[PDB]
Amino acid sequence: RSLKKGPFIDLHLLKKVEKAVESGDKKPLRTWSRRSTIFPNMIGLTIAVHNGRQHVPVFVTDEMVGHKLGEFAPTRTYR
Amino acid sequence: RIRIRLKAFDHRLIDQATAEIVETAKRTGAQVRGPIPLPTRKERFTVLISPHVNKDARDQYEIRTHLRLVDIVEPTEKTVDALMRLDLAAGVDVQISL
Amino acid sequence: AKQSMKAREVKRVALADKYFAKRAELKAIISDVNASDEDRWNAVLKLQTLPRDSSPSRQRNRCRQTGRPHGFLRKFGLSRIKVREAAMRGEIPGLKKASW
Amino acid sequence: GQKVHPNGIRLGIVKPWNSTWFANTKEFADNLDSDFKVRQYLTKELAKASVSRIVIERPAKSIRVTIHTARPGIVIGKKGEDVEKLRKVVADIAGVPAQINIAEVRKPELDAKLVADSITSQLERRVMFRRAMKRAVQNAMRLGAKGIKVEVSGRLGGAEIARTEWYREGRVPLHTLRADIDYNTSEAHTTYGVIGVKVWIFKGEI
Amino acid sequence: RRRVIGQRKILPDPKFGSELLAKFVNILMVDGKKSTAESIVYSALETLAQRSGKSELEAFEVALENVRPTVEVKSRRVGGSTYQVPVEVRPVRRNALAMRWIVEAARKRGDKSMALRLANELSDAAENKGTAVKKREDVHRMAEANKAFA
RNA sequence: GCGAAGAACCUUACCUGGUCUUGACAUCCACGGAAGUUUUCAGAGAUGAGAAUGUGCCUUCGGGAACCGUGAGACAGGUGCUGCAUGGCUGUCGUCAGCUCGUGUUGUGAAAUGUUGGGUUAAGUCCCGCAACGAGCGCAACCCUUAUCCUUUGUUGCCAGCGGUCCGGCCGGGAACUCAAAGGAGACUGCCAGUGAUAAACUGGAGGAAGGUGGGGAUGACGUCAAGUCAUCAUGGCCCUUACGACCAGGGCUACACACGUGCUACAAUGGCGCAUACAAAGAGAAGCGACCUCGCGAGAGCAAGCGGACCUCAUAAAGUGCGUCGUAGUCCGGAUUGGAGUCUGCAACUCGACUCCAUGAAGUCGGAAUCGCUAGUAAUCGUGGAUCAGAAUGCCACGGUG
RNA sequence: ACUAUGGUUUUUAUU
Repeated sequence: RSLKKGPFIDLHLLKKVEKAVESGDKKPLRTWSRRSTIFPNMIGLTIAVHNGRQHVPVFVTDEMVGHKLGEFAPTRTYR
Repeated sequence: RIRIRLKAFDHRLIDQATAEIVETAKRTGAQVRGPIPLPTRKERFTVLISPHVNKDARDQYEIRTHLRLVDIVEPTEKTVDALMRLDLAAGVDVQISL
Repeated sequence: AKQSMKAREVKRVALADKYFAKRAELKAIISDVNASDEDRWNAVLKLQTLPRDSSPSRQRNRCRQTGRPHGFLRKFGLSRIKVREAAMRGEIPGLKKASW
Repeated sequence: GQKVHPNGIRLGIVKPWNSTWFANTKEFADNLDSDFKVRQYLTKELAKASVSRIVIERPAKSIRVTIHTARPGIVIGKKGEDVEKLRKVVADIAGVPAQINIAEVRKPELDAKLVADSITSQLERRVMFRRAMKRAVQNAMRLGAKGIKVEVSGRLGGAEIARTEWYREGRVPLHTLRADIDYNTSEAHTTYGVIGVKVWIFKGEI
Repeated sequence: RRRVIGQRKILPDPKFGSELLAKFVNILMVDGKKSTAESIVYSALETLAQRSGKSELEAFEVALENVRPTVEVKSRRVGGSTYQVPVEVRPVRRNALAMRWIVEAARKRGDKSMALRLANELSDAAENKGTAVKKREDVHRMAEANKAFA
């Protein structure tokens, strides 16, 4: 079973939160996929994920209870 | 000790091959007179009659696989050459072993 | 049989030599993520996911006259209907119907 | 009728076969890829040896072949007991050393393949063809046989009309199991139209 | 339209010598297993001892004579015409129908083992007070609708 | 459970955005580099940009070429649209007894005769009758296969008869009985008695292991209809080709407002549970099956004998036989929920993975209307193999026990 | 022991 239990990090996010102090202030970065889990280091960086035709803006806060990036991005256009 | 592998898909062709290697053994001195036939095997296969949308209806085809090993107690100056140069028969697989 | 799937089948043989040979001993030691819980070789862990198409996944042996995964006998490479053609020509060895 | 094939669906009984090849049971599926590699340069050499029938013979990791010809002087000259001039070609096109054999022919005009070649010569040339059909019927029925079908389809005009015709002689059982019907397929396109020639000969049962 | 039989060989009981006492087992059995039916026959005779059991040295051959199927209706024509008339069931069938009529009543008693249920229904059939008869009462009415036939 | 034996990516049609192109696939021309290996940064990747090392094949070094990287034309790619174009293969009746021919005969002719008519059959099968007659293809034959009695063999298979006996087919030793690979004999309506133009052709009885084509397979005439399919494949017309093409990463054929065949399991005590206990076929395996022995509640893991597959491996088949025990309690039987952790595999177990261990226990008393299978080793019924397979069935195909 | 429907147009002989 899973790794390592619970939500585990991805290099494609771990880099973008380390570059957040090198690239500074900017409009949201695209990451495409919705599979990754959130972690407490995602704070202060805005990102965007693919909805099936475009991208939608997402931000992480301490008010979260652990999630996948799809829990910020609905892909369906009825109900 | 050495063994000569004879494999065939028919119960009469393996005995024709046994008579062909005994006829050659009698013509290289002495080496084979009447070997053991071993246990047998079968494989059954099905084919389709219509190329599309009927696989319930089939027809059956069969092979009867035989194996003989001959087994030799002492090879000669003619066993290792003249019996190896033998072309035998078509439809049968011949190999030397060990 | 699709020329892009025939060309991929050749690329797979040449990449099984590259990403699926002499890497299994390393894969046995890098795949552990509980024994210390410490991260120190992430680039080598992401090397086990480098092969995407050349490993035993996707690879199927298929019918060798159509590329199709269906209705064939791997002991001859022929379909359940081209075996009738070849058996009617004596072109599959010893395979017969009656005449015994 | 008309799709029951004498050298197809009816070939698995009482008839001599034109190909036999031996291989490891675990690699027959791999050696299947070679069955065209042995033909691709040899098929266009058969008429250049006047061959009426070929028998492809292929021992494990080897090749032999036997060819049947009425005119071996076209490809070997005199006296016929040295086949070197053909063996050196067959071994080179196959990429492996070979030992080929040459066989004789009896009643060569009593053959569906010669009748088919004698009729195709008229239609690939867009000339008068019925003379060759009647000549083939009165050749075969007076050389042996008890009935014959010679059939033509396409470019039978009359300018740009297609049509199909045969005009049968004697009797020819095409649905009887063990009838031993001698047959050949012919199909061609002139780049201006499609043509086809179909031939069946009956000689005797079993 | 062609058969004509062919009655097929059957093995009579080894201890009582009877064909009818082997025929009972072929109807008492479940899922073709037959071996548990071979353990219920005669075991149901020791329980029947305390009750109205008929001829104990004939086991069930005389107690089956207290079960009375007699007539059959529906699925019939006479004179080429559709008719609701009853017919009398063949004597070789009447007892094989009586076998189903008793084991289908006995197994559906709400109490004890089959060896007791069957001994109750064979004692109660010998006074005509048995269970599971209302299921066939509308057929017995249809058999009494006509006495003049065609 | 059908095109399509196991659709997470892939597959793929559909759908979004990257990345690459006269094309990875077939051949030909201008120009360069050995393919390859080693490594850094950009990108999740297809790919993009740098930095080294090799100098093969071919080769008097000439430039060629497998292959790699840029150019250009003829042409390539496309499960793209369409089975009212053109092949190929095609559904079902059905092994059904039918479809036809030549020369005469007959009518104004299309058409008829024969092949209809009368008995008989599985039958256009055979007799009868005959201005129509004999023939062709289908049929029947032919071919495969089974119980019995023989026969070849004689093994690691079998043990009647005879010798010995760890008192055993075990060992002597034997080809009896099974048997393995195969070949024969038996059956002729012969015999009794009936049926019937006492014909043709059928039906009981006796004997026999089995009898009235002994049975059952395997044999596919004429064909039926604008027969099915641009989705196996071929391919015109028409379209896309800086792509609707191949390649990557996302997804869609389980989103749920409305919903259904086909098939299966319990409804008992002829059970539910813990033990005792009896009998298998079909097969299957070297980057294979994997043992011995320990560990893991278990799925599995450590590990690596033997066998190239009748003295090795998969693999103690379950229904059935008999004790103990609960009890007519919507059931101490039965099955939807429910909450997590283990084992195996894989870009990946978000999501509709499989295998494995629990607790809760709604529904269920053979089910309205309509309606299916089978004449006997048949119907019914409980288990076990084989194939697919990176990980994934009770389905597909087989086989045995009871009947 | 019981009943009426169907417009108009409408594809094989060959690549």
